[PDB]
Amino acid sequence: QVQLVQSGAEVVKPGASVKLSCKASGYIFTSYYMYWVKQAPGQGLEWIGEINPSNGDTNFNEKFKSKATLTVDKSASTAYMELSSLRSEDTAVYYCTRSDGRNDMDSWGQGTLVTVSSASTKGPSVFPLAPSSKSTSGGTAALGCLVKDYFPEPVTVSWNSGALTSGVHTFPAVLQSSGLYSLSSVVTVPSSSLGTQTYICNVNHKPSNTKVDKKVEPK
Amino acid sequence: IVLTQSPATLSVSPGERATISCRASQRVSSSTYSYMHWYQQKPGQPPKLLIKYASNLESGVPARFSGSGSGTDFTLTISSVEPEDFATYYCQHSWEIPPTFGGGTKLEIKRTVAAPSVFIFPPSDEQLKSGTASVVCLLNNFYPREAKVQWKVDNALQSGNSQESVTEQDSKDSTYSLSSTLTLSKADYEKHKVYACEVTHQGLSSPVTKSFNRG
Repeated sequence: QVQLVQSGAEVVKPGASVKLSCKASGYIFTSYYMYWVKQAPGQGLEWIGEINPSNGDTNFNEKFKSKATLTVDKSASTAYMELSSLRSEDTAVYYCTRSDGRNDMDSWGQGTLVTVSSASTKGPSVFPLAPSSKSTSGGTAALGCLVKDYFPEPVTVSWNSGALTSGVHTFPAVLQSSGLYSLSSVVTVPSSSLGTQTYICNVNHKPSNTKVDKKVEPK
Repeated sequence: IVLTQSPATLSVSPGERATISCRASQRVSSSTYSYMHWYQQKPGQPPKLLIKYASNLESGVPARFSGSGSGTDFTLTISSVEPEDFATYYCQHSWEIPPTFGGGTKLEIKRTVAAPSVFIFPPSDEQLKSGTASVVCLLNNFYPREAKVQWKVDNALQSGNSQESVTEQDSKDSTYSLSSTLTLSKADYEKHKVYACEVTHQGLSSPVTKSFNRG
């Protein structure tokens, strides 16, 4: 019932600031401290700081005391973190997380990937990888979606609005020579199914407010 | 306070016991509780609290997880490792401000050898209208990770216009999958007939070729 809902991934220019939000529901917001945690891509977790939403008191990992400002809006059940004067080392996933009694971190937001870059946001093109006689194996068929030419990370992909998850592989992005990213998401299904079942890939790229649904049909 | 986790990576066979350790630079125990907590982070997900106060399992967490220790030295044990346990595990103290995290231990699962199933996808007509052709070769559900993919166009070995990506180990069966994408101009695509992906993996006794003929 505790949910923490963070703002979407975004690109921020070098030297600019960003305000991140974390909306809480399913508990009495003022009853628990709110922590913020940084995870640089491919790295570990680092604590940034905490806020007591009742009295606004804060404490910071010294590394972030000049970087991060924490506020709360009590009425709105929302915690905010503002990050100042961004540099490359600030590219990371930032999490909010509720603390149980200022000890453990028991509920986590989904993370906000902040990419610090002077390059422009670009939404992807989505192309079907259609099942054919060349994508069969042992009575199974593979199909997918190619998600090409986006920036920054991340893209997320679901299938049939989250109802199809078994055998899905959504690959890590690759960096193209252009500096844009590409990824594919694939699934394996029964070959016998291809005339009767419907397969739709749901692609999201929050930095560009891109959502695409693509029905993948046999060629 | 500095937390030192060891080992950095732990590889276990399915069903074997896994033990990872976290050493605090000073005591984080009172008479009644120890202020060390353990998190599991599965790929693409936020960390999840598994064990609080050294040994108390969080609600919903399976019984094969346990934790122990006091003072400076703490351990997380999985009695029988299952595929879903593939994750990075982090310790964190709450003795004082600031809380700090260990560096993490990556748990890897040494399952049985599995050859890839190979599939190939021509470019979509939708993509071809745009002037580019991507050809995708999928190597699905194999183990271990080492694999070689080579592209041949009209039997000529390609260099320099393909990119590969590999997944992390799968949470249900511990395999990898790999994609190799060959990118060509539409004009170049349309100048050739046979597109083939040739796959080498230790689960196969000879390379496997999957191909199609344009048109």
